[PDB]
Amino acid sequence: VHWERPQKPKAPVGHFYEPQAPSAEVEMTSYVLLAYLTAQPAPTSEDLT
Amino acid sequence: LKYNILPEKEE
Amino acid sequence: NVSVCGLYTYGKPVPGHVTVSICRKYSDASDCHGEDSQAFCEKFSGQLN
Amino acid sequence: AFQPFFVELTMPYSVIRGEAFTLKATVLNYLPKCIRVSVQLEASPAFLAVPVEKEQAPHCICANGRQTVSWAVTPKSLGNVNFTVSAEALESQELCGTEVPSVPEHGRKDTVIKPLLVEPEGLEKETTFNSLLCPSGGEVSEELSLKLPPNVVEESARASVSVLGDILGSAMQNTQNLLQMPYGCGEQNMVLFAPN
Amino acid sequence: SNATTDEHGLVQFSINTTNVMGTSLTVRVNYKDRSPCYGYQWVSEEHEE
Amino acid sequence: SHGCFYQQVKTKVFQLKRKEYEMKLHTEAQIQEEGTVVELTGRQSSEIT
Ligand SMILES: *[C@@H]1O[C@H](CO)[C@@H](O[C@@H]2O[C@H](CO)[C@@H](O)[C@H](O)[C@H]2NC(C)=O)[C@H](O)[C@H]1NC(C)=O
Ligand SMILES: *[C@@H]1O[C@H](CO)[C@@H](O)[C@H](O)[C@H]1NC(C)=O
Ligand SMILES: *[C@@H]1O[C@H](CO)[C@@H](O)[C@H](O)[C@H]1NC(C)=O
Ligand SMILES: *[C@@H]1O[C@H](CO)[C@@H](O)[C@H](O)[C@H]1NC(C)=O
Repeated sequence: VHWERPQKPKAPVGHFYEPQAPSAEVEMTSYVLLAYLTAQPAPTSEDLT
Repeated sequence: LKYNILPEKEE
Repeated sequence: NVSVCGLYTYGKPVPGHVTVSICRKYSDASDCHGEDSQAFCEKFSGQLN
Repeated sequence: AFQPFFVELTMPYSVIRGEAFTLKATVLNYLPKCIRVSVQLEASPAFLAVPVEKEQAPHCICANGRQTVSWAVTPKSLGNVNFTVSAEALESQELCGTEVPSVPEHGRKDTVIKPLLVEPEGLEKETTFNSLLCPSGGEVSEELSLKLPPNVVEESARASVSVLGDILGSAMQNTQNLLQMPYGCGEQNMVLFAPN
Repeated sequence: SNATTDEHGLVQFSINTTNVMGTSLTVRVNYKDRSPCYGYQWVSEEHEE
Repeated sequence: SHGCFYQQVKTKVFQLKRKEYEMKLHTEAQIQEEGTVVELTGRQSSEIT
């Protein structure tokens, strides 16, 4: 699984090179991960899957 | 797991 | 000069048909999203004896 | 290798049990004598084939002379099916050409046995499951129930499981990759510095 | 503000003016770039603004 | 004898692109019973814009 920006950026956009919008998908999926991995006692099972 | 379908869906 | 010959089982000759497509590449087209990079192609059909 | 008179077929690697297809069997002659051929194929109960051009007798084929026939066939069984084709010569049929000796070796009939593949009919589709188990100095268990037989066909159902740990699949290349010399502005300096 | 082209392509846009010294105005039918494949150095297309 | 000649042509052979420049059309009528030909140069500046 993963997540993106909102499936395409709504306003007129793009023309290549990620202009003012680096597409930030790997970073945010990884932040999601790091959230999923976080727990005081120890994380659970499901967050691990 | 894998398998085949569509013996129906006929109109 | 151009030629073609179809080797076969035991390299024997095979009767049949052929179409060569000799081709230049990379025409004036922009080759991007509405444009074929395919440049001038000449197609030569033959009945291989 | 070679053969003075042989038979070769043509068909794809794999097919589908439901729909049919044709099987194209050519015969080839390289001996100077020009002979009528009796070509056919023995079939199993595991499918159903029918000819297109069986009623007419072939006439002859000479040196470098190749005839061809076909068979419209639908598979029944699943997996690999051997297809058998027998071709031989005939004497005393001097109607196509001048003569017809038709006296080959003890294996005068080319009796070739060829397999093919067939996949199970219907739109093939899948299902995925995953699980992370970690007995931390102990024991853990799980149970996974696999049941989706709505409007399905027998024996297309397959599954499989795979055990691993997948941190190391890409831990080689990227890890040895990016270890670089710092330079540039503070921005670029961080860019090159932080990742390491 | 949006508008549309009529049978004569005409639009009579009105703008109230209680504002700063000098004003700039533009109109388009598409966006501020030659959207299909503008960056190649080997492209041939544009749209007026 | 009556009316005038027509022809609808296809521009695929022209490659209406970056590095193929403006369009000159030279039309040459050979009037019969004189062999007499005369030309008109036309639409040289068809703005392939
Ligand atoms: C028919 O196909 C089957 C395989 O689907 C063949 O059965 C055996 O195949 C193994 C190799 O997997 C060979 O080592 C055996 O020799 C095969 N059995 C026989 C009959 O010898 C089989 O050879 C094919 N031919 C027929 C008509 O049975
Ligand atoms: C090309 O073919 C012709 C005859 O078809 C031959 O004369 C010639 O030498 C061949 N090779 C060339 C021109 O390089
Ligand atoms: C432009 O504004 C009008 C409302 O005045 C609206 O109907 C229209 O949807 C807007 N443009 C687009 C592309 O929606
Ligand atoms: C023009 O727009 C301004 C916006 O504040 C408003 O004050 C003014 O009344 C408008 N004049 C008109 C609609 O005539």
